[PDB]
Amino acid sequence: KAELKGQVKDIVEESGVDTSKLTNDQINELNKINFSKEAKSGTQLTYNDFKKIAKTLIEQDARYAIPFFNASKIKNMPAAKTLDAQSGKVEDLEIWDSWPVQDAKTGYVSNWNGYQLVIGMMGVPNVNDNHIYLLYNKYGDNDFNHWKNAGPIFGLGTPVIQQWSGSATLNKDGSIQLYYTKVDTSDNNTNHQKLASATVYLNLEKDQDKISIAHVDNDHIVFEGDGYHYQTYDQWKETNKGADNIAMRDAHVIDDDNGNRYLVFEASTGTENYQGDDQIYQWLNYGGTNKDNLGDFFQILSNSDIKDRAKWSNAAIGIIKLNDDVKNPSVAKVYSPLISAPMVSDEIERPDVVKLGNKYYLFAATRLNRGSNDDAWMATNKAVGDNVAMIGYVSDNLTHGYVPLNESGVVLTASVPANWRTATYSYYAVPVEGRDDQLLITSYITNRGEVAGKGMHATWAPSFLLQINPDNTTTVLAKMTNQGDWIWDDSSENPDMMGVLEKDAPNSAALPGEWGKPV
Ligand SMILES: OC[C@H]1O[C@@](CO)(OC[C@@]2(O[C@H]3O[C@H](CO)[C@@H](O)[C@H](O)[C@H]3O)O[C@H](CO)[C@@H](O)[C@@H]2O)[C@@H](O)[C@@H]1O
Ligand SMILES: [Ca+2]
Repeated sequence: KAELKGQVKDIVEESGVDTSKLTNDQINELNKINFSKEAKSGTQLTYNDFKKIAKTLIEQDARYAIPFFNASKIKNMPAAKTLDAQSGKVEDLEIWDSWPVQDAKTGYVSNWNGYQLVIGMMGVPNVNDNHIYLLYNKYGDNDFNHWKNAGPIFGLGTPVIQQWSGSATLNKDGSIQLYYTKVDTSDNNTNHQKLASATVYLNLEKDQDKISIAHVDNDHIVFEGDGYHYQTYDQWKETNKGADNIAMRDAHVIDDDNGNRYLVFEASTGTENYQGDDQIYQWLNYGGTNKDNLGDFFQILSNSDIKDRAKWSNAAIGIIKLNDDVKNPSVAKVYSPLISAPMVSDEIERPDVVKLGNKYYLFAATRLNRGSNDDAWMATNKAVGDNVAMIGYVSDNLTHGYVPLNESGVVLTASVPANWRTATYSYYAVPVEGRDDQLLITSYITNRGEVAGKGMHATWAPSFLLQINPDNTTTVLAKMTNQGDWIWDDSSENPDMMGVLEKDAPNSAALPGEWGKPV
């Protein structure tokens, strides 16, 4: 005959719940709730925020929905017909997560000898073939056909050592300082990820408008996690049943006004605020009204899969400061996470920080199906046929204090099914010279692995403008570019790339055979 003890008594009464209708089991569970107010791991994507993001996605609100693309205009990247790192032969690769070489303070796409430079993950569809390649075009050239491939940064290789996403900026001497994810799969095929850096020197043959990779120097591991702020591989190994995600990837370089250099990356929380059964009882993870939190608590407890996911979810967007050894960096300081999602999601990807005026904007991509709340993300699949989103936050300070945009953190939401040609992911905001209140959203279009059909390859999406509002909101704009345009200027807009959600329109968001096809 247990009795409610402490703050939870007040919670139950506030919620209009009849205390005598509670079982002993329910009372015992309620008595385990910890009402501590102390935030342990930065700004949180709470259970309520997640529910709101999913709900907003289902609403397909023009403010946040990814614009429809003209499906008939989407092509595989010509520069993706290229030597493959794992075969040494010319093959038709697909291309996904990509990033421009950009100025570290402003994020502006860098002009290197009249060229723009982009590094991206490419490989053969349905092969474990994860390596990074250098692509280049004349600076400001909007023609997707003009991009060329300088080849894989690290030359030929195998799945034992992979390269996943990062960022890149120029050194004073004209070399590229590349930040990337080195992945070692030698321990029972696990994706053992580490933040790495290398210096890339280029050869330019002016008359052939041809760039090649000349030297790759100083390749080394920068950060693997500290164990307190961020989970280490050894920590992950200790407890993994198969249900725990590994993350130490997607490093985004940014410099502050004083020239200090930071990497903002995807990880998981360490012992500062670790995953586990205890997370279900931390009231601060819920983030709704007390009454809604109470409903959520019982929902998690009553659903075995949700409960399991809640125990393992601890995605974080971390930050470290580097020392001043630009070409051979070491870690100078490890900070608490900027954002974390204990209890809520075990995957938040591709973080991107842009300084606009005197404020820092942090965006990240996520697939809501990696969230703990199955009921919420399953509903997004039912409504739209996909569950992708971009989330966003703003701070007056680079290393802490982030506030969610559009209340919940929602910024972009999926608008077409995941297996359509015009599905997108890996949103990456790029600042726009001469427009300090807008960002150009780049992404890849078509999901990997021929899910949209044989020959339909992941390729660079048409880019679109996002309006940033000083009142901590954002608005998708009806302004779109050619595929693979990283630089918004006065020749960038191409309204022909815009689509409509109509079966038989020439600019349909669906290719023939997709409208009404199973997801
Ligand atoms: O390719 C690595 C690169 O992709 C990112 C997201 O852009 O991680 C994505 C991720 O999932 C992709 O691949 C899985 C197949 O297992 C698929 O289910 C999903 O639809 C894809 O987005 O890639 C790794 C390995 O597959 C997963 O850990 C991760 O979920 C980015 O963070 C990373 O640099
Ligand atoms: Ca986890």
